[PDB]
Amino acid sequence: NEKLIHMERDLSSEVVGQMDAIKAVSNAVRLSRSGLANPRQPASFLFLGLSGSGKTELAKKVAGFLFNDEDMMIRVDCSE
Amino acid sequence: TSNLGAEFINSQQGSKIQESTKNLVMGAVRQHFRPEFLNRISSIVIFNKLSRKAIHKIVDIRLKEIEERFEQNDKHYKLN
Repeated sequence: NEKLIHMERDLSSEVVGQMDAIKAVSNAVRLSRSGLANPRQPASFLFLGLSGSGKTELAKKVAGFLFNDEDMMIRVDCSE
Repeated sequence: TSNLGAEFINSQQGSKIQESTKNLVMGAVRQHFRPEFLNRISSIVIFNKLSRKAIHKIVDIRLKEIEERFEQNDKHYKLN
């Protein structure tokens, strides 16, 4: 939780706005990190906003923090 | 290189390819290649219909080279 929290603060600072989004994610991730969420379930989120909004970057920053690497991001084109 | 874009480029709507057509090409390119692959390309370039005003000069270049490359000028044309 502390590693996450220190990184959440950086996340909130690095992402422009979207703090509400960050907090929603942070809460769920902490629940999961604690083992309180049922371990069978990976955390998952629906990022709802504008195209061009930085939603992808939020996720990349999460990767950048929780897994310490933005480039570990795996992506799916769901329109094609 | 690719003729992928021909699917839209061959609309021939002006020799200079317009935005719309180019976006359709872009779409199709992203369908064919991982978009991340494409994002490592410095730029995607779309070629124009070769204009007749260009061709009218190109053929002189070609004809000159065609003749010059035929071994020695023991034959060839005066090329008028």
